[PDB]
Amino acid sequence: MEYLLQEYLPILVFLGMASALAIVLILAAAVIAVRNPDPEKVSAYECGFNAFDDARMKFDVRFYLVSILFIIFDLEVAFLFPWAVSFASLSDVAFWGMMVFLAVLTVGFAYEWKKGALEWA
Amino acid sequence: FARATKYFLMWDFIKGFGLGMRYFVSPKPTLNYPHEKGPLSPRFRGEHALR
Amino acid sequence: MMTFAFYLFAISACVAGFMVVIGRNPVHSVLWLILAFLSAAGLFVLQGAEFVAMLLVVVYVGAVAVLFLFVVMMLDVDFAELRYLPLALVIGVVLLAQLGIAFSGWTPSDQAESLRAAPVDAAVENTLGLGLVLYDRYVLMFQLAGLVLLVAMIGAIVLTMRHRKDVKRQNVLEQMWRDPAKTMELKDVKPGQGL
Amino acid sequence: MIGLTHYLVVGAILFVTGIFGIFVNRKNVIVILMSIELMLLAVNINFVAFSTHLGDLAGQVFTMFVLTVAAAEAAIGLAILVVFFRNRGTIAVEDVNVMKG
Amino acid sequence: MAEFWASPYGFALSMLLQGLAVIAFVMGSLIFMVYGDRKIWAAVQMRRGPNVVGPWGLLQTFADALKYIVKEIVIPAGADKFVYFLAPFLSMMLALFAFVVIPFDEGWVMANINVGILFIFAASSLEVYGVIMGGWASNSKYPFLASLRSAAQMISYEVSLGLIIIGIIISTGSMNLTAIVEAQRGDYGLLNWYWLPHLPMVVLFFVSALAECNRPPFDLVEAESELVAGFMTEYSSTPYLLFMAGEYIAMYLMCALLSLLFFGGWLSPVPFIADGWWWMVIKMWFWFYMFAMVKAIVPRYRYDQLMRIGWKVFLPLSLGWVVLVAILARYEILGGFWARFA
Amino acid sequence: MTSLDFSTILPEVVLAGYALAALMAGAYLGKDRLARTLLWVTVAAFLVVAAMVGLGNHVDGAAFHGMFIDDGFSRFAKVVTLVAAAGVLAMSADYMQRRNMLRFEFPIIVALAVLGMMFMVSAGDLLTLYMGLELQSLALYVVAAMRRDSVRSSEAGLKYFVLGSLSSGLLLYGASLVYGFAGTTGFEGIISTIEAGHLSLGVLFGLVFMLVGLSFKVSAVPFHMWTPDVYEGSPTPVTAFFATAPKVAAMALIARLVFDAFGHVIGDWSQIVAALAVMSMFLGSIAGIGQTNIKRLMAYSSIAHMGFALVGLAAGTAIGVQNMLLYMTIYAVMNIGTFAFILSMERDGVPVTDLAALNRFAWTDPVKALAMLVLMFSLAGVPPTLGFFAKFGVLTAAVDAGMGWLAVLGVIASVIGAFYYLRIVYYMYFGGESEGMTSRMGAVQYLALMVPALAMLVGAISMFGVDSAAGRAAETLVG
Ligand SMILES: [Ca+2]
Repeated sequence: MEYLLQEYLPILVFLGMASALAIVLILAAAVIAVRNPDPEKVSAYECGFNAFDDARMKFDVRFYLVSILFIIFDLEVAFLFPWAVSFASLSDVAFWGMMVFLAVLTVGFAYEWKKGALEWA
Repeated sequence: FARATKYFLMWDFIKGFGLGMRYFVSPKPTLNYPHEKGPLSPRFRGEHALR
Repeated sequence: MMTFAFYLFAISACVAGFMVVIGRNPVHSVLWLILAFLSAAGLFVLQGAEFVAMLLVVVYVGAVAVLFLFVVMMLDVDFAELRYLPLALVIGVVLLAQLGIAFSGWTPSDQAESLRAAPVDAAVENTLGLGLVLYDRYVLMFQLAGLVLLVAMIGAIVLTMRHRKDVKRQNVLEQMWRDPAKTMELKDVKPGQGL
Repeated sequence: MIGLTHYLVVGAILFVTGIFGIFVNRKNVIVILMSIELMLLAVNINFVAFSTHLGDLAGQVFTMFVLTVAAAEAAIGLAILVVFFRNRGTIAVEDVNVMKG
Repeated sequence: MAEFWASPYGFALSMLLQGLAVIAFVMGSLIFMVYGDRKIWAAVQMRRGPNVVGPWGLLQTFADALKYIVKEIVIPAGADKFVYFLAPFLSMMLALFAFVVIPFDEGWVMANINVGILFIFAASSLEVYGVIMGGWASNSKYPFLASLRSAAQMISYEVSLGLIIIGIIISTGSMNLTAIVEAQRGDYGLLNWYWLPHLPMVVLFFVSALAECNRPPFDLVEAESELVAGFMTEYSSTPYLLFMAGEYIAMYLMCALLSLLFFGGWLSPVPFIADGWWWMVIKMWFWFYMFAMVKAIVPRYRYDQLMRIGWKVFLPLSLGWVVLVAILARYEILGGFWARFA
Repeated sequence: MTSLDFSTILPEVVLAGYALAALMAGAYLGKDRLARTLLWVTVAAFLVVAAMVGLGNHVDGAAFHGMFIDDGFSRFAKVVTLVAAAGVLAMSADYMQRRNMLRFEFPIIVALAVLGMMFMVSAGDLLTLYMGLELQSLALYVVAAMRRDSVRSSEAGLKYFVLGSLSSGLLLYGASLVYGFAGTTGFEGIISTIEAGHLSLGVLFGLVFMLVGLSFKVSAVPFHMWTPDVYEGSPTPVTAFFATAPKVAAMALIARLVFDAFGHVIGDWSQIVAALAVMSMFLGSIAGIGQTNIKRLMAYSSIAHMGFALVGLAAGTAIGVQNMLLYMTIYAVMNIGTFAFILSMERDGVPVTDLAALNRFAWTDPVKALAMLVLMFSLAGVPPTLGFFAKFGVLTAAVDAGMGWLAVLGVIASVIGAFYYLRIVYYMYFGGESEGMTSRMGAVQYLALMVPALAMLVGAISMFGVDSAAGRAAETLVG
């Protein structure tokens, strides 16, 4: 397909080019700068005193519920992009069907808000 | 309500931006060290010397 | 070339998918998973399904990040040292072989062309084509999808919602209403006068 | 030359990989949720592959709805996992085992 | 040369040269962005800012860049070493990568794809993984805390980011970035640009852009006064340079999008001056100047307060706007002021 | 969507509208202070929607380019589902309040699950089948896990979600193969292409994947292992729901799929259904002997009974479908009666579920034990109970189709299964030393035991046209 070749192959080419530029910048210091590691240098930073522990412990995420609702809301908005692109050609059902779809969304959003699910645990 | 209206129109941010721009175009007191120096009074306590 | 593009995305997805399930590090599984979805999006573009290629990345970039949040929220206490695998690999190979044999002789029905509900038009861009059928011909499914998403909203809140009652909380609107003129005032304290 | 069989083979591999992840995992239920996502990704590869090679948009329409249910499934799957973690203190697969017989 | 430029090679060289043009512009602008950012804060702060390294300090960014190239790379003992180096790479690479679909003039675009808006969203959101993975892979507490804040930040500004621009797609009838610019062409210069019919979304997009770029008042993944350097605490030399480069490149992309979506891209504000890439660059640098001024005048939110803005302010407002715009466009209120499609 | 399309789906819109309005009413006007009121309005709504579906004049048709089928078969299934759902909610209302389990969202989640079931049985397209199935499945996972302080509720939801998602993935994979072969998702298009001379391995693989995915929802062996754990772990009101309404909807969906999409390859899928039915009947009967928890016993009872119902479908005839429909109707009535009694079981004010608690119950409450006796013999399939006539109908269909070997196996497994129903009767009437289980029943729960128990005998005299209604419904599907 021509559209693939003219428009999408440049994306693939530039993905490699931007990757090469980022990699060369990392390797620049890896090759030029002096490397002199010692146990104190490579230890974890906690403001001058040794860390109590590493960062591989459980940690309560007080916004966990909002993150679950983030997944749901992501899919709701996805249905709007083809609708917005097709807006000129929409039929009466196609137009008001979205309004019903968005009204059901707003009932869910009003339920979250009223329940208190948007306040952190 | 008056306070709620002003926050909706971002008045507190607009005032800050305007104040920032007034400082933006104003003279800078920065000294051009080492060409330009801070003021020293006769009483200034600096390096010791024997007279 | 199309051959090079296919195998780049095909090998990347299949290898990434394998690394998701056999690796021992759950955070590494998260990063393999996003590579699998990006590789599959590359395959979708090659076939001209660009909207679902881009939609897939948009959706699962956020969703995979949420998965990372739960991995670290419930991180096991044995991260440093994190079966019947032989028999399982045998059943997997058997199932994969059966599918390969079935796909060897794949041929659609000779009526498949005449039965297409939404034939593709070369002159119409993919996103416009989907929008012409998604909200009119499939309007019933469109509405049911909204209810499927609503059930997820209700369920998540019903199952998990709780709030600590022992921490300090502020009402943001009440914070913004605090009038400096009312909250601070000057006092004429006479000499020698205490509280 | 890349034809339909090429994409179906990729779909089959991802599908079997995702199924495999469910019944071999022992240590983490989140990785099972990832395997379910791999399994559904494999399905969408089939629907998109059949759609484009037939010249039909139904398979692409089907893919959008599979993503919708995948999102809803992940939300509910994580919510159910949250309540289990609170009740058990672990999310290891081998610990979802109190009921048996 | 005709026998050459038509071949696969002349086609392959054309893409590489086009790619170098984008890298040259974005990286060259990076020299003046870091300089200009610091000069603007200083001017608001009654001081000079960099003014000795080169004339008026104009070579300061070269000195900074070179200093990092000859600075030692320190690798934390407890860090996940592959993910540690992948995080800065993604941060810089993906921000630059998003510019492949940015048009600067009529026909001055490397990839003219139909879903350009969605591709921008895909690439910018994946860039956040550099911050999330950079913080977590360091395996120390301050970068770990910033890693969670980065995930919180994504949940805060992305939930309504799509809705904020859906109105512009409705008015345009396209996700092609060049199409959005052409929809803002008319006989009244800047009065045909989308900032006017979608004035509320300009504010909401600009604020969302600040959060997407980890910029004040939403500089929460660094937050010096709370987390020392946040996700970058354990990074040095060029790996650290890549995170800063990515931060400014992402900021520059938002400056491009603001100008493309709402201020007519390369179109002239006045009819009697010609359209061209100069107008695109002028608008991009005005919005960068707005980025710099905001850093100089605002304090920092708590990251739970950022989430309040996204879900309880921006989400209901953007959703309400989309419905309002759809009605106005559907019924061609004010003679298609919101219906720019043909 | 035309105005004729909208009229066809009006009962579904009415249910969906109620669920949305109920959600806002509960959120804004008291939350759990309305929980009791919302439960009873939902019961009325289920009955009102069933009246719309089942009463008046109906002319079979299709809506939305054939994606939604409104025929006598779908109307029979919807009515049983809605009435069974209404019964479960009504009989559980008092129990959930006493146990502090009645959230104002529980009635709404059940209503959206029933809405999904209504789209399942009227599916005329693969996408309609999927969206209806997934709306039901997602709602079922939630209520399985809704006892937040119970680790067993959490595990029941987790096992159901993971295995339900696996079955859904298999269903989708087969649905994708069927679409690729036929070029369409509509069943009228699919059936015309799937015929004797054109069955590649690919399309036969698709049928197997779809069948296995659906056979999970009726707990067919070996896609059954979720059922005992989920039945035990989930709240008893939620277990009673799983046992009655989803099984009816899922059984009708399988019949819809194999006749409206695979109706020209009956020979191919009849053998698979028969093999599922055999394994389910024997495992359910044999495994039930080893149960001491009454809720877990009902799961194996459920698996064995779905095996018998599949015998009618394995016949691949209009009579087989007619008798499968009657079987599911009688099975739902029996489970409503049984789970009404199980909910009432308690010692010292806490619910109890072990079988040993029934010892000598007949000498504690004579009328309740007599009702339980009729239900156990009805589940065992012993005359004169209406449960016997359910088995008689499916066995009639099997023999009528030249599958007497299946009927012989069916009756043999019935004998093994009869043991653990007889044992419950043994415990109640001449069991060992009693531990003081009491049956706490309000008026509604009490009628949920007696009326189904009476129906098992009164139904032996007259089925009141239900058998004739099932025959007309089966004809519209099979043709
Ligand atoms: Ca039929």
